[PDB]
Formats: sequence, structure tokens, C-alpha cells
Amino acid sequence: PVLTQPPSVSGAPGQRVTISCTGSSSNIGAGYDVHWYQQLPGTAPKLLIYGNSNRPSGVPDRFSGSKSGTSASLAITGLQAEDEADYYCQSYDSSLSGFYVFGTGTKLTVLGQPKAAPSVTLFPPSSEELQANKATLVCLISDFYPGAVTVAWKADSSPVKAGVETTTPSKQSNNKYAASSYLSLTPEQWKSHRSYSCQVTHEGSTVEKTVAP
Amino acid sequence: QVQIQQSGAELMRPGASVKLSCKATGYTFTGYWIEWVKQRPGHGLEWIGEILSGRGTTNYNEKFKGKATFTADTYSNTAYMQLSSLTTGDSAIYYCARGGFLYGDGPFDYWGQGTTLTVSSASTKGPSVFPLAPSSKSTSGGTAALGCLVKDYFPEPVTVSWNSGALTSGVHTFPAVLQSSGLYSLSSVVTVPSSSLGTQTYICNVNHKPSNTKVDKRVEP
Amino acid sequence: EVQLVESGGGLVKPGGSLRLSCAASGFTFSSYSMNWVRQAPGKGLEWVSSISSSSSYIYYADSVKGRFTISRDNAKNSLYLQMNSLRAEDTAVYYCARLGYCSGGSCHFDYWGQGTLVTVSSASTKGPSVFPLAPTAALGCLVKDYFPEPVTVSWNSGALTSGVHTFPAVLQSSGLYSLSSVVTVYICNVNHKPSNTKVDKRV
Amino acid sequence: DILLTQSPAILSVSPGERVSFSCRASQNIDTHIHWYQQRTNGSPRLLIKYASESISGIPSRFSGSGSGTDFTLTINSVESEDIADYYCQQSNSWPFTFGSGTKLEIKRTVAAPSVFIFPPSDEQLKSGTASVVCLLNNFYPREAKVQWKVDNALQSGNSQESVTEQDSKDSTYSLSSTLTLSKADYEKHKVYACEVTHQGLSSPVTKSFNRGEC
Repeated sequence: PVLTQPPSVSGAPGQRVTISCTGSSSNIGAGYDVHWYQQLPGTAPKLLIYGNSNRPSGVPDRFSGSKSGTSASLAITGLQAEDEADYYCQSYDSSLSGFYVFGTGTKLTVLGQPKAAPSVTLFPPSSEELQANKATLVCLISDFYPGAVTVAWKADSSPVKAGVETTTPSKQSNNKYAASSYLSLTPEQWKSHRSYSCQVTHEGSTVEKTVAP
Repeated sequence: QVQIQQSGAELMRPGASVKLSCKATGYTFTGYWIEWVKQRPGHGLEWIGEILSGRGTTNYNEKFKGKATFTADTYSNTAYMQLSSLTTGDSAIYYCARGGFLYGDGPFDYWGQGTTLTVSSASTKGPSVFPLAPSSKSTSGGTAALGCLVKDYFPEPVTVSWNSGALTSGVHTFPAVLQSSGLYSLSSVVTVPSSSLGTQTYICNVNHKPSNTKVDKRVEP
Repeated sequence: EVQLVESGGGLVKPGGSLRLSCAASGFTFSSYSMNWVRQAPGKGLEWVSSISSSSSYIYYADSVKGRFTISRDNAKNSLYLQMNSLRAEDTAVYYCARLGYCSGGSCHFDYWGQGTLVTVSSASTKGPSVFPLAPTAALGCLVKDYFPEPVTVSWNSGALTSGVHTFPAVLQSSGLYSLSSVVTVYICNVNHKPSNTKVDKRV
Repeated sequence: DILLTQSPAILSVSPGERVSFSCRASQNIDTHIHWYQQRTNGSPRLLIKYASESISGIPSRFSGSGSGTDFTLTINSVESEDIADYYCQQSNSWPFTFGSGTKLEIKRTVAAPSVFIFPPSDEQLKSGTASVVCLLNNFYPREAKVQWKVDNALQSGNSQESVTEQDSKDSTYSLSSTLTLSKADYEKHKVYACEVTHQGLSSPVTKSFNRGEC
């Protein structure tokens, strides 16, 4: 069990964003305190908020925290480029044998660029790969910002949960982001369907590309 | 706010058993160790053991295993301690205190008010008050000394006032002692001007609520 | 200042053992409870184990309860984590985290070490299998099932550089890497030096 | 078990003094020592945790410092509300143990006890037991010896003593020794004297009375 956190949260420099954190009746709902940790790329999690709302020495007053019910929230005002990091909420859970419970995490993006929808380029299994009795679908996802996506594969109209592995978003040279997803299929399963589709999700919109035998 | 309220005083007979309670409010019950400490009158503190609030695991002192039994109810946020086969030696004040969260290695953070347990075979009895008359030779400092001897009463306590509360200055009511017979005895003395033995009238008002007894005793040369 | 330096991680095979050590300094070590928190690559934080100041109180996560053993030596200012029967899902950066002082309601982790990497993968060195992604259009090459990083790819022997995008690699369940390079407008020059394999594919 | 011995069982302070008492462990204990204060008729109160860390809600004058086997709590400037018992507690190994305690009092000028004697009342005599009460009033320090002599014979195992708490106004103590004899044994003798030796006395003082001779 974890605490639910939004995958991505974005805001322009100087503006204000909030990061939600929800739990259950056995952690935040049970009266346990919530704490927040900030983690920069390549660094360890650093204490940001302790005891629901307090601020360790060194953290600016732009960071504040609140908690109510089974929910907690981290509010950040006057957004700065230095705030770009991963933010984790944390509490204690009395369920199971008792354990510290962490939030899934949130990527905070300070918009120094207009938002960009991802360009999806999908490829089929090569002719040489079916001769090796294999079939791999390549979904290349490039040129999106902020760097956070979600991939789903569709065989005809049904979904595909087996044989899907997706990389994490990677920072391009133009500060946009790139990712890729792979679908390992069998040559018979590649032909037993009418079409295959790769659906990426970026904020609200969804870009989709299809490939067919 | 963190409050730790314990059960009231207990007066038990040897051989019986008593269940002491320790209700803890103002915080999340599950996860904190709850400690139990024994203190005999005029002596120091003595650790009995601990119990985990949520999981009920217990750790007992070698001195108290088989005598103390810890239980806890997560639903009522209450810890209990059962003292079996009661001895007169078990007569003490028993404290419960919130320990460390998850780790009983921490300090005892929030203590209860304590629970006074008295174990004795004696039956409750009202005290006999006898005068401590001022001496015929009372020029010992131009000050005389008088009082009352509150003898043979069980259990504690007695309240002693002088002249229905009108006389408070110079009054010394000594802490009670346990005589060999199992009954408590006490003295309440006061020093008054040696020139006022003939004019003034001195009465000690002795009250012993557990026996529903009240006694006024006049002392005079 | 407070300092925690973890060490003892490395590469191990499914079923092997490691022993982590956390070196503390800058604070009274014996007066704090220590914890281990791990972070799988590109994932979140997971609490692993915790040990009290006197070591008499020890907790584990349910997933490592039967294989892991936490310990500490206050005279050496060191914290230890024994892991046996390591699975693939134990691959993570293992952090040393001090339990800070707080009023009540479960305290926070006030200081963290920089971490020590632990990889449980099996899978020996293996040469990449290259397939052509057939088609301004887009065409590329697929680098399938290799071990380990890095794999470098160029187009037309380093001449064609306008429009080439080499996507970072995925690690599959088999512990084998796979990436793809694409170009928008042909020979791709894949190279894997740990395996001394150089392939050239036409699309 | 681990034994914690607190060296000054009783310590006399004055409002403003810099005071300190000790707590010694039988073995190494690292820093697993907590301190508790207990006023009269009150519960123990957490003062210092882990040898030296302070507790929210405690005045800044309290502070601990020890490590290893020696430990010390210091009150840099004693206030009146600091007059209490002080206990150290170890949390290194089971069972948890406390020190024997250190009691703080108030120092004042030495005062001699006003000694009084009380024969048993005739009413108590008619019941079959005689109680002779020797009273020591408003003295300092608390240390005092009371010897019971019946016809120049020292008595043992038949008297109980009781001491009040230190007076909040003049910082003195009071003592009461009650010699208990049967009515038969009481009438067999004549001279009843209690001997009181105290620091404020150049020599012991005796208070005596002859039975039935008012």
C-alpha cells in the first residue's frame, strides 16, 4: 500500500501549484502525521516538510503543508526553476505489521517552455524478425513537455497488458522529453488481429498511432 | 492534548487480584509502547514492564513476571495491568506512561496520575482520638504545644483541622505510619501562646471518610 | 554536519547475498533510530527496515521480513543490512535514513545518505540483435536484447547527423537491454564493445 | 540488571545556585539515559532524553551531559519549583532500571528543635494501651536522633517516627516519635524521657515526666 500522488504537476515560474497526497483510514486517516521529502535528479531525498506543516531550517516559506481527513497537500508559491524535483509524502500505516508508507511521487515541472504534445511514431515487426519467429512493436514517443507520459497498447479495441515494457521519460537536447514503449508479440498473434494501436497519454490529450499486417 | 487517566484507588485483601486501567487519549493509540512503573511509599521508581498498544506484545521485568499481566484494547485506547495473588508488599502507587512510538527505548513521555493500591487484611475502622494535653510547665519559649493522637484507623486517609478551620498557623499534621497491628496512626500538633491556655479553647476536627466517622476532641490542661 | 555514507552494494545474481554498511558522523549515533529505505530505478521510495537506538526493537517490511537482518554497532557508528535470497525486485538504491526527533504522530526521516546501488539481474554479457525499422518519412534500427550498456549507433558512418534520434534503452524482465535509433529524411552502425559486436543494417 | 547509583542522595540548594547530581551505571550504556523529576504528591515528569537532548516544555536551566557510565543533570539556576526528586532511567537493556533518586531541599540557617513530651491520656489508659509522644518542632537540618529512656532503660522496637515535609515558609522540619506500651507495662515504671540530639544543640536535650505526678 502507498499514498496516492499525482504523477506530474506543472506551473509557470512565480505561480502557485499544489501536490495532493491521499491515503486510507489506517494511515493519514488514523491520525498519523504526514511529512514531505524533495528529491533532485541524482540526489537523495531531502527533508522538506516535517510534522504536517513545519519547515526545517533552510526551506523557504514558499513551501507549506496541510492535512485533513485522509488527505494531505503540499503548496508551493513563487515557483522557481530550482524547485524542479520529485516530491514525496510519507506517513505511518498501522495495517499489516505496521510500516512507514510513502507516496508514489510527483514530478514538479516549472514551465520554461510552452507545453508540447508528444509525437508518436510506431513501427511494425520487421520482415526479418518474423523469420526469427519473433514480433516486436516499437512505439517511439518524442517532443513532449513536461516530461511525463502514459502508454497503453490496443489490439483491435481490447487492451494489451502482457508483454509491454515502457522506458522512463528522457530529457532531449531541446529540453523536451522522449520515451519509448515495446510490445513483444508472437508472429501468430501479430496476424491474428486486424490492427494494433499504441496510445500515449500526456496531460489531457492522447496521441494514437496504428499499425496493421 | 495528550491525557493519560488511570483508575482510582484500590483497597484489596491478600490473595485476590485487581485490574488497573490506563486510558490514553489525544493521539493515535496504535504504535506507542505503554510502560508500567511501581513506587512504594518513600521509595524509588521500579519498572514493571511494557506493552505495545496496537500489537499487544509484552516485555516483563524478571521481578514481576507471573504477578503483572499487561493487556490493551485498541478500540477503547486503554491499557490494563492485572496484579495477581495480592501481597501486602504489592501496596504501592502504580504509574502508567506513554513510551516511545514503535521503540520502547525512548523516554517516558506522558505519565498518568498514578493508582494507589493498598493490600491489607485489616477491616476498615474509625480512629480513636486522644488529647495531647499541654504541659503544666508551658513556658518552654512562652509557647505551649498541644494536639490530638489519631490512633488505630484503616484505611488512609484522615483529615485533621483545628477549630473548624479557624486555627491553621503552627499546625503540624504528621504523615501517618502503619503500626504493627495493620492499623494506621497519626498525630496533629500545634504551638500556641502559653498565655492563652486558660482563655482559648482548642478542638481538633478528625474526619475519616472511609469509615463515615467524625470526631471532635477538646484538649485542655 | 550530519553525514551518512552507505556502501557494500553491487551486482549480484538472483539468490545471492550482500551486506550494506552505513557510516554515520556528525551526530550522537547511539541516540537515534536508524532506517533503510530503497528506491527502485525510476520508481518511488519503500521503507525496508528500522532499528532502535539500543537494537532491542527491530522492524521489517513484509516483503523482506524473512530474508533481511538489520543491525548496528554504536561503537563503530555503523548500521548494517544483511540481504539473502535476493530477487530481481530488490534492485534499488538503498538509502540510510536517520529517524529525527519529533513530538508525536510518527516522526520523519530527517537526514539521508547518498545511497548505494544494488542490482540483481543475472544475465551475462550478450551481443545485440539488430533489426531494421522500415519506412519526410521515418526509418531506424532496432537493437534487441543485449547486455550491458552502452550501445552506440550512428548512421552512414557518422556522416548523416541531421534528424537522427537514438532513444534510450529499456530493461526487460529478462534483464536484457533494448533500444532503438530513428532518423527522419540507409545504413545504421550499431556497436557494443563489452561484447565486441559490430553490425551494419540496411533499411 | 544494570544498576544506576545516584551519588548525592540528598542535596541542599538555595534559590539561584548552580546545582548538579550524578547517575552512575554498572556497565557501559552509551547515551541511553533519561531524567525524570517528581515533585511531592506528583507524577514523574520527563526532563532530559538520551543523556543530553532537551524536552519541549522544560525550562532551559535543565541540561544533561554524561556518556558511557557517568551522567549528570544540572540546573544552572535553581528555582523554588525545582525542589523535587530526580530519577535517572536507563533504556539500554531489559529490564529498564531507575536510579535510587536524588532529593533537593532548601538550605537555611541551622535551627534547634523545640522539644515537647506528651504523657498518655487517661482515656487511652482505660482501653489497655499507653502512647507517649515526643515532639520535635521546626528544626534544620532533618537529621535528628530520638532515644527513648524508661527508668533509665533504652527502648528498642516499640517506637515509630514521622517527619513532615519541609515547610514552604521557613524551610524547617518537624518530627514525632510515639512510644507504645501496654497499660500494664506503662504503670510498672515512672520516669519517661525522650533524648534529642541535633546539630543545633551543643548537647542532647532531655524531656521527661513522672507517671501519675502532674
